[PDB]
Amino acid sequence: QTPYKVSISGTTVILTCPQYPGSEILWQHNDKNIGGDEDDKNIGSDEDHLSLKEFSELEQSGYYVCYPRGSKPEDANFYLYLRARVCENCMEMDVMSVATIVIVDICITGGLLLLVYYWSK
Amino acid sequence: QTPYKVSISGTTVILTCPQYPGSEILWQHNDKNIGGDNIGSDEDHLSLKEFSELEQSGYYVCYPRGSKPEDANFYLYLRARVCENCMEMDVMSVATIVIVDICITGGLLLLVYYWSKN
Amino acid sequence: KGNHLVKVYDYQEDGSVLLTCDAEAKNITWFKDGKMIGFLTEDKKKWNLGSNAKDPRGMYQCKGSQNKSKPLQVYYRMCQNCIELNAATISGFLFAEIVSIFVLAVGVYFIAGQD
Amino acid sequence: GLLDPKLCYLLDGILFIYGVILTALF
Amino acid sequence: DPKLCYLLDGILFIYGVILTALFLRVK
Amino acid sequence: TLLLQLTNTSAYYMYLLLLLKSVVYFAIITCCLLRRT
Amino acid sequence: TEKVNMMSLTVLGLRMLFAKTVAVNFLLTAKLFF
Amino acid sequence: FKIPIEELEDRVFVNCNTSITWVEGTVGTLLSDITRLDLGKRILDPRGIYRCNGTDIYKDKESTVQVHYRMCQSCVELDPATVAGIIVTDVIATLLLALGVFCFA
Ligand SMILES: CC(C)CCC[C@@H](C)[C@H]1CC[C@H]2[C@@H]3CC=C4C[C@@H](O)CC[C@]4(C)[C@H]3CC[C@]12C
Repeated sequence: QTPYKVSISGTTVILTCPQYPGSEILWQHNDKNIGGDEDDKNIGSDEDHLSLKEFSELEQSGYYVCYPRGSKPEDANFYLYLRARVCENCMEMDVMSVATIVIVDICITGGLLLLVYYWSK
Repeated sequence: QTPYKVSISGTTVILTCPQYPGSEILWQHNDKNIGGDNIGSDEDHLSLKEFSELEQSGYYVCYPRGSKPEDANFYLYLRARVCENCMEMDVMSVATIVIVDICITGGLLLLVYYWSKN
Repeated sequence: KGNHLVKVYDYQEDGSVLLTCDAEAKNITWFKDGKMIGFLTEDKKKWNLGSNAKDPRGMYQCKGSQNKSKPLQVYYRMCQNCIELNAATISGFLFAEIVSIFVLAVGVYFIAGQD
Repeated sequence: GLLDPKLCYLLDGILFIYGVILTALF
Repeated sequence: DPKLCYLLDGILFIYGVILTALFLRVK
Repeated sequence: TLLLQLTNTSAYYMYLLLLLKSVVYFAIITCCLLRRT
Repeated sequence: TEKVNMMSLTVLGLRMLFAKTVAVNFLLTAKLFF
Repeated sequence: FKIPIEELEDRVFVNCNTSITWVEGTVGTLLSDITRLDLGKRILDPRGIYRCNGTDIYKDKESTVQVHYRMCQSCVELDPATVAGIIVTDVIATLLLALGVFCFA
């Protein structure tokens, strides 16, 4: 029931399977082991989540599953399929955000001006 | 040796490989031969207008006669998109514009200020 | 095949391009116009160039067990900096510049008064 | 992307307020 | 549309400057 | 979307130029004012 | 799309700062006249 | 049963051989067709949890997958070499405006 949580920031990507929060869980990518294989130390797993960098759209974006110790990947029926066009140091902001930042700029400059004017009597 | 020179002006592109005083010059793109009984291809002059990015890109060879298009020194990748009458500006351009703006505005403002002061 | 081992990697919708060559060797280095700037260690086979918006260029060479192979050069044009030069924007150029400098002159005229 | 709406009505909105306040005061 | 936006911005900016001048004169 | 980018960079250059001119006017204004006061 | 949007945001911010600077300069010129 | 996600040029689809049950997320437009769901346009950031059972030969085994697309056409590339400059010059501008207005009285 508890959906997976995905946080994409810059190029690093963090992937969590919150089904089992009281223990460690390995990870899979179309039943092929990834991360911490004595090589490519950039791509590695965590205690409870995933941590991947230099994300590619062509490769490494498929089906992911979180599985307990000694459990076949087909045991859990809650899979993972995500797509992402990772954009380094590059986030998404919608028009209300820029409107609010402009309004904040106006409010702060006007408040400062009014404060100095009133202070001068 | 010397890289192929390209000078894109407007929507028309230019390129040739003049590394020899006297030699035969050709042009190939994925081993095609077109021209000789759109694309401007002469015996020593190559050009192309309306340079569409999607349908006009890839590899280019300029190699004298007498062999296959597999012995020339190097290839050329020319993924280029061009608009209609859009000059591209760079570091030399901006500095000159800024300095000439300073000169013009300072001169005119000084002239009007001095004239107004009487 | 044809002493042209270098081959640009295509079919990438993202803002980055790659190149590769088919050669097996250990501790390979790269040449930029023949100078020592490039280096390749183990566990990596495809070298990365950069984004297509950075306007890369220059010569690139690959070699392996064979001797010094035959390089190639690339050229890019994606600018994201080109400006319009048609009559629809130079007129605005001149209007804005003239109006601003006229306002400037009016201000300095009034400034050149009380003193 | 955001296009004109983020840039058109934003500053024109506040400067229009500047004109309105100016007219009333004068 | 950006052309219209810039033109309107400039016209209203000049109007604002001239009206500031006129208001500051009448004070 | 190319036309939008071209107009955008043209406007950016316009406004950088206007900032430069406003800066020079501020410079002359403050020089004169600090001289008088 | 990514580069264009920052260009629009930057031009908007620069236009705002231009308006602020012109207000500053008007204020200074008015003060020197008083 | 791994549910396959097919993909056309500008249409995103989810296909499985039984009724697909919505619990959370976005469907786009309501679809009366059975054993198939249409999500929406590629550039729509479709988020959602979709659940459908197994097939006839694969009866009595559920299959739930989470689908997310991060293909953003409203995202902004953040360059630290410009925002710092613009914020510092805005700070200078407001400082000096405060100086000027303080000089007024
Ligand atoms: C756009 C900026 C750069 C310059 C514009 C010029 C402005 C600042 C100048 C031009 C003429 C000036 C006015 C000239 C005369 C007077 C009358 C005096 O009793 C009060 C100030 C007042 C009302 C001045 C205020 C400032 C003023 C309006």
